Amino acid sequence: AGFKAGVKDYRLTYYTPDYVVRDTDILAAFRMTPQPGVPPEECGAAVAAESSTGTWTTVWTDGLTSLDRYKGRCYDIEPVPGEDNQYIAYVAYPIDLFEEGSVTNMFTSIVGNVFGFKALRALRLEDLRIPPAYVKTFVGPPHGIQVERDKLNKYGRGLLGSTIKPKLGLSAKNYGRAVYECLRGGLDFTKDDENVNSQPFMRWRDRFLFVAEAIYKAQAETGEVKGHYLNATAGTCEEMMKRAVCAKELGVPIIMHDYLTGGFTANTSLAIYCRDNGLLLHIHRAMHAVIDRQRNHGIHFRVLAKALRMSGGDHLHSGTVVGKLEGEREVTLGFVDLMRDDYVEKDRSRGIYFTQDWCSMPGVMPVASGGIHVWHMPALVEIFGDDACLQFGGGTLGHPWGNAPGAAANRVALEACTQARNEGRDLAREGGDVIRSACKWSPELAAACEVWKEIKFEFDTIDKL
Amino acid sequence: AGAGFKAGVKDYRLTYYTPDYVVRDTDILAAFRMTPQPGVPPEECGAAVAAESSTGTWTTVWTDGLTSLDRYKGRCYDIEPVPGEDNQYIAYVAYPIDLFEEGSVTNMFTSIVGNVFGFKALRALRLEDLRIPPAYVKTFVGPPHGIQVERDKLNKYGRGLLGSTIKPKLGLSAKNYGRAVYECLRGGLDFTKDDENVNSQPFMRWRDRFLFVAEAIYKAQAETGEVKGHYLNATAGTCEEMMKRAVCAKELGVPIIMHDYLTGGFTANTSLAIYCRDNGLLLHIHRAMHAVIDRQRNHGIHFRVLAKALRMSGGDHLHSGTVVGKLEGEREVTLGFVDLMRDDYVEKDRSRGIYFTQDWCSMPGVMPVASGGIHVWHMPALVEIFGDDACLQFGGGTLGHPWGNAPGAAANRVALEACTQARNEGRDLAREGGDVIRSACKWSPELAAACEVWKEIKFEFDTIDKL
Amino acid sequence: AGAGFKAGVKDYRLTYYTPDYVVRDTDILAAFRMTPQPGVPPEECGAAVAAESSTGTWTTVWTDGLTSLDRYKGRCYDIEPVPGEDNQYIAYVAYPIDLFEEGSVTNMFTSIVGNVFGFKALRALRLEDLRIPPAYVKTFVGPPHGIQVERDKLNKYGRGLLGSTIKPKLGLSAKNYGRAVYECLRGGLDFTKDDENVNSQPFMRWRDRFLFVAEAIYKAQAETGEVKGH
Amino acid sequence: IVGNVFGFKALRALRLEDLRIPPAYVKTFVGPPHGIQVERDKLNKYGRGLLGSTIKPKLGLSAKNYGRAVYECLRGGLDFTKDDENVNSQPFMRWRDRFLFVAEAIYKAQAETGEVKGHYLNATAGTCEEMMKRAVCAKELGVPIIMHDYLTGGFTANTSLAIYCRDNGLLLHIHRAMHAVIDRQRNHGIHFRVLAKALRMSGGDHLHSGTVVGKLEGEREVTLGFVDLMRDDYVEKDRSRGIYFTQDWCSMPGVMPVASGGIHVWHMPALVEIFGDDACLQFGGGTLGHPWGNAPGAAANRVALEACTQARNEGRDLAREGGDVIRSACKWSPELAAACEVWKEIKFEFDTIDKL
Amino acid sequence: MMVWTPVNNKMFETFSYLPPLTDEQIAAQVDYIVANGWIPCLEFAEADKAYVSNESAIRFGSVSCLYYDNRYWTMWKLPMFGCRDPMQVLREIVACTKAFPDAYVRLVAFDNQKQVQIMGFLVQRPKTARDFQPANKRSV
Ligand SMILES: O=C(O)[C@@](O)(COP(=O)(O)O)[C@H](O)[C@H](O)COP(=O)(O)O
Ligand SMILES: O=C(O)[C@@](O)(COP(=O)(O)O)[C@H](O)[C@H](O)COP(=O)(O)O
Ligand SMILES: O=C(O)[C@@](O)(COP(=O)(O)O)[C@H](O)[C@H](O)COP(=O)(O)O
Ligand SMILES: [Mg+2]
Ligand SMILES: [Mg+2]
Ligand SMILES: [Mg+2]
Ligand SMILES: [Mg+2]
Repeated sequence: AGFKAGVKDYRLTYYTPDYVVRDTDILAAFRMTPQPGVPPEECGAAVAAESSTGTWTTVWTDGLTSLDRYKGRCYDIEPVPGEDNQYIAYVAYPIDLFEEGSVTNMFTSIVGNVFGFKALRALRLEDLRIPPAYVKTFVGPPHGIQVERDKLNKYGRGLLGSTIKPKLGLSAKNYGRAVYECLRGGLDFTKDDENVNSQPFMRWRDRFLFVAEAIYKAQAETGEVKGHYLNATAGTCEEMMKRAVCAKELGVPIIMHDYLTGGFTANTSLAIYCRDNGLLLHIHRAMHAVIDRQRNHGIHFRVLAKALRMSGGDHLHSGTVVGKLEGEREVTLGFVDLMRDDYVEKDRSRGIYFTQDWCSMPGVMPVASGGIHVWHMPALVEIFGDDACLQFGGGTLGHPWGNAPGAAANRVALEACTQARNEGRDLAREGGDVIRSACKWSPELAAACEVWKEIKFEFDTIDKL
Repeated sequence: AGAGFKAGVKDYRLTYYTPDYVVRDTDILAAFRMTPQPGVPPEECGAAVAAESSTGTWTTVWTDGLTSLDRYKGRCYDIEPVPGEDNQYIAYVAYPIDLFEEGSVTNMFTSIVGNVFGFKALRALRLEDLRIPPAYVKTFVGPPHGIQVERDKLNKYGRGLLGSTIKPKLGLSAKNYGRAVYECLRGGLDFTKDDENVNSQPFMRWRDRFLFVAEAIYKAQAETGEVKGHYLNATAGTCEEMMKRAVCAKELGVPIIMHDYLTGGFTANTSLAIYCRDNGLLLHIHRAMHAVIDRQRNHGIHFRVLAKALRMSGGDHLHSGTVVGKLEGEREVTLGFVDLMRDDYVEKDRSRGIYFTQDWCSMPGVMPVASGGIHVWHMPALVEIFGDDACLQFGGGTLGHPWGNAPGAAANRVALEACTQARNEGRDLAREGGDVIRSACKWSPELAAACEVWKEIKFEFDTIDKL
Repeated sequence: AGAGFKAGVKDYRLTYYTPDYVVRDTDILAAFRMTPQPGVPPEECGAAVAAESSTGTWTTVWTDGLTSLDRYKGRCYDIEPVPGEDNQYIAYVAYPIDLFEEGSVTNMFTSIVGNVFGFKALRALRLEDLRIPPAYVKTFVGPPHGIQVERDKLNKYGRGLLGSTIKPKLGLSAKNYGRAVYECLRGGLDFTKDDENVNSQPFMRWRDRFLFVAEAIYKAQAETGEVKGH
Repeated sequence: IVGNVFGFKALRALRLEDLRIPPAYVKTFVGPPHGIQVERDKLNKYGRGLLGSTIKPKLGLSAKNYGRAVYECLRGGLDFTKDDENVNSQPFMRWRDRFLFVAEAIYKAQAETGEVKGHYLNATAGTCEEMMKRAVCAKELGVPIIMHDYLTGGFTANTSLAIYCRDNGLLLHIHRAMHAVIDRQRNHGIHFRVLAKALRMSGGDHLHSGTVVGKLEGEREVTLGFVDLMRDDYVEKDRSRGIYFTQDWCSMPGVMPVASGGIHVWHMPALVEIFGDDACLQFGGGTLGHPWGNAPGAAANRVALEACTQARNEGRDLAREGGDVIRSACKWSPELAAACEVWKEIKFEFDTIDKL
Repeated sequence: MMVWTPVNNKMFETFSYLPPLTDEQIAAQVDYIVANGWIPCLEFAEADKAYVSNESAIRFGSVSCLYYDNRYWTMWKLPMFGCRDPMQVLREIVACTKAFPDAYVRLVAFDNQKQVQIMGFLVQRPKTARDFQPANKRSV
């Protein structure tokens, strides 16, 4: 076959419905909305082409290589029930297409250009199947759940944390004051708010120092290991590393990074630094909902969660289901298993399009945070189980008696629920009873129960299956 | 007693909705297109966005009393109803300059778009514009060189620059890459480029490519007598790898590298931009992933904001869309952000999607790059839309020429130079465009061959990202 | 025929005296107390100061045409007579923010006070004040800590800090320096200090001092229970 | 010596007039990176003053236009051009772009004329690290010379820069920006001769000395006094020139005086008479203000300098016959004549403030 | 299929891929300079200094990125500041090429608001230049 210049349909090369996928192929499930007059087959074939080897007209240089070996292949198109113009297109990518160890590269191919094509109205990436052969090329999480628990000496319950509030405006000294009072009352962790980096009102190194004082005071006072997620997120990789290094030199357990606003390139770098220096890495998902909120267009969070596990993180924010930020139950149980488990079977009722084998790559601790309080505890413990961190910012610093009683309230609640579940009680049915018995026993808890009794967040879900 | 601590939940509007607030000239301003859930007042929804992107949380905290919330709070100072929409509002928010880390686009994004897009209380949220005040602009290194300096270094004036992405995207060997590069450059293109996803892979490792490309660059430059370059991709999995790739380019003495700033990220990109400033490399920016964020009208972040963010973080070129090519970009929307990329001072103009007057306080301009699904017949329209201060890229439009890359390159170069000459002589390209191209296909065999292959090829679809 | 290049000397005031100029909020402003030579008008003298601290020299240069002098030039925009003085004026000068290297006080001083104080055409010149606009302030790292943070690190509130310079200024050994430091700090002072001219000298090398002082600081701190420094 | 005493309530004014630096203290200093003899040897330039020019306008020129102006100046007969004291790195022109374009210009001029060329690239910066970065780039470009503003940058940074220059073979041009804040008034401050001695100890290959005849103040006898202090090994007490102490430099290299500011072709005889050959004469406006451009401007100043040097060598008295030498030269050279015509009537004659 | 020749086919930036400019075409480009208020200027170079080269880099550490010799040409007189007469520009082209008949000569124009060269093309090449092809000998 010779070189013939000109435009032909993408489907002639890139739609391959009889293709048997290889166990080393990267698979992608795209929820696709074609323009009127564009066949599903041509639209799926265009997505496969422009995210792998092809462009809009035939190039002679294809003949110098083997297009069969390298091309992405749309190998299946599924109609969406309940939709007139939506399809799931399945694309298979040869493992040879991808830079080893680079989440950045994987994204650049799979979501690089195809979302801006005139020929489609909307596109969403729903899921990716990352084969063992590609997973193994990644360093992955610096520690993962088991190692984190072992280093912290914390077992048999969820971890408890808190974001210091107000988000911005507190001085370094006041920051450490707030931290000390939270930690000493029963919380395992406190954290820098995602947008607390280094600012006129509080420079990072002043914060780190005062916070280290607060960690050590609370640890000596309580006899339990404490930490505070010190934010290494910065404008440049060099600043980010400078902050990681200071944490290392203070001997503190844990730093944090905003992996989407900082980026995958900086995040992978940070995760390798943590691995080599023994720091835990908490990941904040700032910006994700810009990408993942709408059903018709973007990238589903489960894919952003897979990307983080490969890039590296010991904790990742998972949503609460019941709090101020959106997260449907079945969707959330789905990607939580993807974050924590070694092997997750295909399950479309939870949004899992592909069986995922993590090949012993460590699991990432889910963090439930945002608009949650004591009355949510039974529901949180029931959804997440022990291997989660539960964070209460307003739910601690909004306590009428201050940070330490607020921390003690949340710790009592969590331990009461844990004990009740261990005794065989069903938290889905008896959760209110567990909390009420505990508010009657503990004055700190009772004070929190009273303030937030009527507070619920119940709205129509946007990101529906 | 005065104002004490009262625990519990109150409306965000009590603190964060301030319709009488006069914005300061140092405030960062945001324009959000906001779709509230039923039963949520627009005022409360705007206040919630203001609060949760600045100082506030869901319940009252005692620690506010230790600081001055008046000084630090974000403020929803104006709410505009959207014409043609039942449940859409433009909410305007002002942020004190004190909230932001100097020189960090990462931090600006973390505050302004960090958590608010996922609030249960809204159905959709889109950031349409940002007013970056000079006081904040001045904290950024910004573009390594910018348009004037780039042109001065390359000694290229009086026309658009021409480029081409090597194809197929993936699967060529380093030696075949350099071969294709040399044939493109020698035919009259100023630049070639690595595809956005060409980094380092089993079929071609990066350092092999850099070496063969350097050979190709220098061969074409010696052959044509014109300065040539190839955007070698420094995009990588880690900052250390990325820097390794940039260092190799510096050591080869080649003019220009590239970075995918959204998939690599702002923290890596800013670092690479500073490296390029210190070592005299041009930095071409690819916007891979942008349409995941910026396609839909109801939700995300408009490209003009991602373009402003890039100008701050650092880049000598940024991809701008073609309008007429295979990828979406409405004419008026595009002319608006091109001005934001290139100009020192852009006045508010809603008919081009500019919500705020933007003063760049002499921060260098970024060269817009038009790329994707374009060919010779698009040339008049491109030159009319962009003018001389743009690079026009033809991947398929060069490597898809029936006679090969060098004739492909010469066809594109002849087209560009004919249009530029016609415009200079007072011809209107918006109307005489086809005549200019037809007279040129008749004179140049190379151009004629291109004209024949792509004559009927157009990309005309309903626009999604409408004003 | 438009504005071309005309070689030769003309008055500074033709370009650099702009009394109707409305200052921008990003301009750096300078207040100069100016004493002209006899026979030099205050307007010309203020214009010379503006010119030779910004873009101008003593004769017209052709290269002006390649750039925009309107955009870059310093501007004497106001001249105030000094009450009580026969031959003194406050000349006010505005400088575009583009003239200055970000984060460099050195560069700001080099333009504003670089050459103008030596001009034959003035008898005396004094820089009285500078208006540093927020847009320029924001380019500087500034103080490592500042008053609030200092007080927070030292845990000292409710009163002025107390210090003392060790005397005699020079001539004390490193050991006697730390001995004097310890005796001061233990009595109630928060800080002691090296005299400004105590660096490293034949009578006392610096590193010997730093060690003995550290000993002294830590002994007084243990003794009093209060944070001490030197 | 000057730390606190000038602020004492018990005095109304204080001025430091001179310092006697003893050989034993002089010997503790690295001093100038090269000094006059070594500079002339490296540049292969003998038997006349060096000629230079500051690029103008002071600020506002792009990096490309900067190098363009530099190339045109150097190709016409000037040995050096220079960054203005306040040209560092600015929004209109970043330093590393300027360094690169200036290198091109230097090498083009040197190839075109066959004479060694240089341009004092300004290393002055906000921090020591930035100052070093700029010095390192000049080193890596293989250019001959950088500059520093020693009073606005400061002695600590200057001494560091001088030591870098000694170890890497760069010449160091010192600009004295801010000196007149300190040294103008007779009653209070520090006399320039002390600032000049300080610079010779701190390190510099060139130092600005004033012109006597130009737009900036500098009395003749005062100037001759400190020029000897900059250049000579041994200078005897001489109060008629403001030298309060005999100064022995114990073989410390001498610093090349730079005469700059408001000077033009008609000043040439007086400049050659005051300074002799071991000086650099700089013409900013006097080159870039020539009606025909920089190269003809450079050629005009070079012709004037060479004519004066030749005349002096032949036994003519430049103090008495200076005007005759210049006129004979304007008649011969059209470039010179054009300069002679434009600035004929231009003089700077004012009452002196810093009197002995 | 025609083959673009790599032998003696050097180019000269803007407009060098078009048929050589007639005098009427040059006049039109000058009219465009004057209509836009740009500053005309002429530059020239001897044959050995006409094309970009690398010779100075022998003196360099690793700093050759975007450094080339021969970018700068020599300025003919001064830029024509304030010139609004196209005939005046054409007269300088004549005067310049007359003074340097064996030189390469290009017409450029500057925008002083952007502070950049805004246009430029070759108006003379020496008659001894053998390193270029006519339009119809560019491919074979
Ligand atoms: O800034 C905030 O709002 C929080 O600190 C919660 O504060 P409160 O505990 O006071 O609500 C968290 O960053 C969000 O929960 C992030 O959301 P997600 O975990 O969904 O990414
Ligand atoms: O991968 C591609 O498709 C391209 O190389 C174009 O190839 P062709 O020239 O062969 O079409 C560009 O990266 C896109 O133009 C990017 O889109 P945008 O500029 O909109 O960001
Ligand atoms: O900025 C200037 O004014 C100059 O460039 C002179 O320019 P012109 O040649 O155009 O006058 C010099 O820096 C001054 O001479 C310095 O004064 P001094 O040598 O006395 O320190
Ligand atoms: Mg937060
Ligand atoms: Mg591409
Ligand atoms: Mg003292
Ligand atoms: Mg100067």
